[PDB]
Amino acid sequence: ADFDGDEMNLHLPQTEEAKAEALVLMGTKANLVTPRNGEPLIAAIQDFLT
Amino acid sequence: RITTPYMTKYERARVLGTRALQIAMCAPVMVELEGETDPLLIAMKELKARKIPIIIRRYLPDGSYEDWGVDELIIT
Amino acid sequence: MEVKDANSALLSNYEVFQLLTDLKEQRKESGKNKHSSGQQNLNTITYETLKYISKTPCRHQSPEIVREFLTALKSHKLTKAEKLQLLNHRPVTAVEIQLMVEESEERLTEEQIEALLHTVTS
Amino acid sequence: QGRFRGNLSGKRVDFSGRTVISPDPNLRIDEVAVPVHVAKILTFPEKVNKANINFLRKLVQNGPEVHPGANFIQQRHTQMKRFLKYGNREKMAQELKYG
Amino acid sequence: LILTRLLVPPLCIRPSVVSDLKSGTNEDDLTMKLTEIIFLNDVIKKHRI
Amino acid sequence: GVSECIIMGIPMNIGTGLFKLLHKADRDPNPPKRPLIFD
Amino acid sequence: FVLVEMVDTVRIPPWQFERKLNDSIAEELNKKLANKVVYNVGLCICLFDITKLEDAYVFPGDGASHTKVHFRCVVFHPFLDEILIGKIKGCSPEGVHVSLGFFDDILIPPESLQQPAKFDEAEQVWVWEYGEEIRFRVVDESFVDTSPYTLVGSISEPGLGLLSWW
Amino acid sequence: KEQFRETDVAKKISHICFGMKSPEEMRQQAHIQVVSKNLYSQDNQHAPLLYGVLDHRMGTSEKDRPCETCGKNLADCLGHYGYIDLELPCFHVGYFRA
Amino acid sequence: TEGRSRDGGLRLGEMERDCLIGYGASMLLLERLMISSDAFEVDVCGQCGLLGYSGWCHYCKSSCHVSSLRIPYACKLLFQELQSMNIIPRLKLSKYN
Amino acid sequence: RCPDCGSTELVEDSHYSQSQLVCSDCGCVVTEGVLTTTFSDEGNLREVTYSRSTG
Amino acid sequence: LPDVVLKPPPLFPDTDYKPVPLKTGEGEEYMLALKQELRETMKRMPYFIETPEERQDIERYSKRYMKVYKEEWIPDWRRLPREMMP
RNA sequence: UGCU
Ligand SMILES: *[C@@]1(O)[C@@H](COP(=O)(O)OP(=O)(O)OP(=O)(O)O)O[C@@H](n2cnc3c(=O)[nH]c(N)nc32)[C@@H]1O
Ligand SMILES: [Mg+2]
Ligand SMILES: [Zn+2]
Ligand SMILES: [Zn+2]
Ligand SMILES: [Zn+2]
Repeated sequence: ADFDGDEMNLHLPQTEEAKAEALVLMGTKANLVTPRNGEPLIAAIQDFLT
Repeated sequence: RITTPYMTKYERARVLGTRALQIAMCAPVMVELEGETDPLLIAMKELKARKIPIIIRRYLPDGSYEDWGVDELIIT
Repeated sequence: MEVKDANSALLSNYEVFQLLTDLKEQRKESGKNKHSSGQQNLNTITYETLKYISKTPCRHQSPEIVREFLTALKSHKLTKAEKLQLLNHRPVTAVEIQLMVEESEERLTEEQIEALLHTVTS
Repeated sequence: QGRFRGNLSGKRVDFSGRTVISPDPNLRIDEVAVPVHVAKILTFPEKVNKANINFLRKLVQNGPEVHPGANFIQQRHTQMKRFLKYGNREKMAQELKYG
Repeated sequence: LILTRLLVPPLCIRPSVVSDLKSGTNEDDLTMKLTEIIFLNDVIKKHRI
Repeated sequence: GVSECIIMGIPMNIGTGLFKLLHKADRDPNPPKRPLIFD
Repeated sequence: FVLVEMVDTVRIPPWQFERKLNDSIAEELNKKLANKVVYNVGLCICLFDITKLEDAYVFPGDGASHTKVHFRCVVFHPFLDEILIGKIKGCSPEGVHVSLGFFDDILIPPESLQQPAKFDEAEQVWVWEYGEEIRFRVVDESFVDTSPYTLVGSISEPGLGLLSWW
Repeated sequence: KEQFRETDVAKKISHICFGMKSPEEMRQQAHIQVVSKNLYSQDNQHAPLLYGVLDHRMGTSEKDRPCETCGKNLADCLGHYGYIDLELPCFHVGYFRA
Repeated sequence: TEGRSRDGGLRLGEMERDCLIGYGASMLLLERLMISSDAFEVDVCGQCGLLGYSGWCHYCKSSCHVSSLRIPYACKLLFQELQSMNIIPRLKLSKYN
Repeated sequence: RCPDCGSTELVEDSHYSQSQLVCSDCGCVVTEGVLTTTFSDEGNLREVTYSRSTG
Repeated sequence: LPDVVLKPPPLFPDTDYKPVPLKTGEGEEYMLALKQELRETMKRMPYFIETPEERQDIERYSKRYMKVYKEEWIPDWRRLPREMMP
């Protein structure tokens, strides 16, 4: 994303099992790296590196 | 006894979801929650305390099965 | 919900009486309000079957007496249905074995009836 | 837009929204901000238990108007939903049974 | 493999919208195709007779 | 297959659905059987 | 009375985990098979015992505990020749309405075999003189659901003499 | 007194067996025969004709007019098929190569 | 529906399904694509494998082998369209155990 | 009438793009959800007049 | 143009042609009688194997009286392969 | 037709 008018979708699960699976498997803290090569994608960005 | 002793993230998620669903359906609590109104938080506390009464039944592709307890497995 | 065998093994009225008494005592010891309210037909059927068995002479029976009666009848080459009916009825008169009991022809012999009466009364 | 591709593999669902994004560094990486307007519309079905009974009672007492609250209640015996905007919310909260 | 009977589906597959604003309704193509098939069958029967 | 699982609306065999879970309930396998007196 | 083997998949809700599994299974089986007639089996009275009870699964759906339990239950099913003792719970012109003691009002004895003085004039008259005995003859069962009872049986009363009561 | 019948079973589909139906099986599956080519009646209500296309005995497509086969609304009606006989057989374009 | 003016919901397209499959959240994918979108309960006859109504199979004129089953409404529509196309899907049900 | 209280105060109130006929006394939801068409569905339904459909 | 039909055609449409009556004669009568005799006598033939009854209720003294007895033909095991011996 |  680039914060220039992007419309993003937000979904709310309707089941406790689905909620737990989303929190565990799709957790942000657990998906800090990509499976392609293991490089971290969630890191510093512009206005933070500088 | 031949599979990995570590408990995978998929097993963690499934056990937590099942326990949260059971608790939301008025299941007994074995950790004495302290003002936790979230069934998922209660399930996570029970997992950390190693008191979830669930046994994973791992099936091999050929057809064999093996039982592994939550307290017996290793968590991260 | 399929059944494997509807005629697995026949049982006398004493076993049913004992099972009903055990169920009744367990119910009165561990009664649950919601479980009872969900299905009240269980209580009615158990109570009425117990009352019927109490009306019958099935009382004053024990497994030792049942085994003794079975061993006594084993020497009379009588069939399982006949001995089951005799144990369930406890006939005190001779006519109940002469006419009411089936397969009377060639089986009475007019001498074994006294032994049958003595065994069923003892 | 066929049955296999437009109705089976990819299909539309409810309890979801679409909104523009804006930056906010004051929130954690695992946290996301949701507006009150979308929050009041997107609801979650929570089962009444021995743990969150008081929280659900307070939410029902608040009602659909105040942000912390609920919109509908489905009884355990009958599946007839009840709208909190009408009726005595205090009575509905006082008559919350488990399940 | 050779068909002698056609299975007309239920109305759930053939949605019909009653457009009260005009003297007509919105019907799917399957309904029109089945109507044409029935008309052709009737015409064939008439020609045979 | 995953595609037909999704189409039919059943949990796919891959992911968390590869294994099954059991309940650690207080029980007693093969409970004592009531002896038969007549047989 | 006879034992019947059955295999049932009993579902126990999560709020019954504090109870013993075997006791809960027995209670559920009793509640499910109380005063119900199984086709080609007979009317089940109650549960006798439980023989085999395998592992307890939990499905990803309802989330309850489903157990496949093998058990034996008592059912009332005569062997086409059993002798019973019932009570006359009414009488009809075509045949008397006898019923076993508080058990079931389904016994319909046909009056076509007694001595040739058989008739019912609707005044509850049993039979003209020269605890009622019954001899089962055949069984019969039928279905109930046939659109978007089931046990009557045949009863016989031959010339038993009945020195106690005519 | 009461017969034992199971209320609901946790049935899970095992596999789908594809196949074909003979004209007799099609007739058995169908409920009515559609022979009228018209859709609605001559009256100003424009009600659907009987034994014709858009008949309510083969399901429902309106929230006001329920199904005639089963007394349920649109949300609960699953729909019913119908059979239309052809004077002369025709090749099935799907099975023409077969 | 599709558009927001007609009160339309978001679409979990093929890419979203692929992402969910890669994550392995089977229960989440099920709840999204079956429970919360097109959940429905149909009646299937265990004898002929056809779809019934109100617990009744008009094909066999019986109701003993008919049982309820959860199925997406889109899948039911696909089955009906295939049956119309003479491609009859015969569903052989079995216990979940 | 309301299935719970029997009242006839049934009002059609749409709650956040959700048509719902609900009782005004106890709030019991009588009916909810309406089946519309969608635009591509609307486009693919062809306009046929009564002059042809009626007969 | 063809007219529209309100009701479907009859399930059994009438026909103005009727089947020709059967041939009469002593030969046809004798053939009919012989076919009936064959139908009556072939069911009791040992080759007519019936469904083996199972699930007996109980055993009784009248079992020997009600026991069905019928002679059984002995197949030629020389001509028949060995895979059919009991 | 517009949007990233
Ligand atoms: C635009 O000039 C034309 C071109 O549209 P097409 O892409 O040729 O329409 P289509 O081929 O039929 O696309 P599809 O198969 O996906 O439906 O048409 C007008 N126009 C097309 N599409 C839109 C649209 O989505 N929104 C608006 N406002 N106009 C559209 C344009 O004039
Ligand atoms: Mg951008
Ligand atoms: Zn219908
Ligand atoms: Zn069928
Ligand atoms: Zn009301």
